[PDB]
Amino acid sequence: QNAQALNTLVKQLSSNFGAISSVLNDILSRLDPPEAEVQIDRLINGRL
Amino acid sequence: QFGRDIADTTDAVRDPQTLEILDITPCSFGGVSVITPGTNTSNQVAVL
Ligand SMILES: *[C@@H]1O[C@H](CO)[C@@H](O)[C@H](O)[C@H]1NC(C)=O
Repeated sequence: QNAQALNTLVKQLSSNFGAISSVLNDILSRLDPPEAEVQIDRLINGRL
Repeated sequence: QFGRDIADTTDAVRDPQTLEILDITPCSFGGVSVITPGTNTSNQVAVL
């Protein structure tokens, strides 16, 4: 049970939760700040 | 040209010029804790 819980927590990082991508660097190097901040906020909410 | 872990994380990569396998280890990190008495006795601390 402990191993499976940790596995799920680790595997949760690959999701995008509706954002453009799951990599912060891609958002930084692809979009402008005013909406890159929105995508980052979406990712932050999901991970929290 | 790439390896992955049981949790699908990058773990190896062939050098693009000289085809040799390079293991990848994440940079060292960890918590910092301090051992200290009641300040009513001394002011020395030890860092672990
Ligand atoms: C430690 O010293 C303070 C003085 O700043 C005092 O208020 C406190 O009661 C002392 N604690 C003990 C356990 O004697």
